[PDB]
Amino acid sequence: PEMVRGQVFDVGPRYTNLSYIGEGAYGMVCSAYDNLNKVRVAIKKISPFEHQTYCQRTLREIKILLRFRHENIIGINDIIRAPTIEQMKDVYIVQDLMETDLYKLLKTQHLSNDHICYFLYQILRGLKYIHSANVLHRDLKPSNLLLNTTCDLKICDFGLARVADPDHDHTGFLTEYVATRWYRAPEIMLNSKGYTKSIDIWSVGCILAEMLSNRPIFPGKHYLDQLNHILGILGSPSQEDLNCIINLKARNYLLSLPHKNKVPWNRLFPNADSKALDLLDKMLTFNPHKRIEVEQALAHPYLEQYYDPSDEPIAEAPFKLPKEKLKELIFEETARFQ
Ligand SMILES: COCCN1CCc2c(cc(-c3ccnc(Nc4ccnn4C)n3)n2C)C1=O
Repeated sequence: PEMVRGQVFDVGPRYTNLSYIGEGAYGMVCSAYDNLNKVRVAIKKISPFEHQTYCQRTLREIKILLRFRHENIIGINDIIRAPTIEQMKDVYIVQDLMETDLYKLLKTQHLSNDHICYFLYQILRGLKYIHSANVLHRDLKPSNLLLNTTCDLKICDFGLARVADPDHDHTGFLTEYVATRWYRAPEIMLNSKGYTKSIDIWSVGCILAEMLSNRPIFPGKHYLDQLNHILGILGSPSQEDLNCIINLKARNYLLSLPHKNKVPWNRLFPNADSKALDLLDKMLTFNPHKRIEVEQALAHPYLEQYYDPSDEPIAEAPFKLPKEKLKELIFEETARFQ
């Protein structure tokens, strides 16, 4: 039982010679050699069983990735677990190993426009597939985008993913959210549960902006501060934008704010490709109903060199409890790999 950073990984004997990669709230990721396929891989140790929420997230993630098969989406090579429900304390997800992630990359490397264009294309390509499956990733960020030496990109971390539920998206002002603050759409703070595809598009716009400058565009220090940052660049929402906000506390808060002017994209990104700024504007639209859709984004002039509808596949089969019972469902989903 090899140990990484005081954490025991029961992945032997197929997987030997382990190296640490990253640490999650209820899971850890390492690299390891695969003696059966003769290559290093990534292994995710998930220990969710002590909490129901963590158990919910694990089941959904496993279910989705086991259904999904796409070049721009991390798949599951294998799942390791104890032979019995009683002896199962942790679940191990084996995945292809990627050299790095976008978060790591942006910290020290300036991206060329060619790189920005290709990365963005691959994100949207993957996202087209996800959304075609009626699924929402709900946690897109640079750290969840893996890269390799040839600039191939794969979306990872489907823990907060859900089936789209447009008709059950409304909620009140300042309703608590789980996904990464800096990438939350303005509507989350005002009237949305984040059950619509537009939520993912906002996140992609934020990533694009971050690719352009190597700095997060809306770095909120707390819940409402996030909305402030967004308004600080987008400016005051139009009357039209406001008519879609019918819950009064959210509507009256916006109306209470002093008029703010829109900061021009070209002032924020003086070196940016103009077509890139045009698409950025469309992704970062305050009104989620006016926000560009994934397929629309792919057909945008900025991505003309890579756009090919025939080569941007969609899902063949879209998606239509106490902690203990969830453990049982996790057990069953993983039985195939025993
Ligand atoms: C417990 O966390 C759950 C959420 N979560 C975030 C951390 C993570 C996941 C998958 C990988 C992974 C997968 C494949 N290759 C890589 N490579 C890689 C990336 C950076 N550096 N490196 C070497 N990372 N990482 C690093 C993942 O699903």
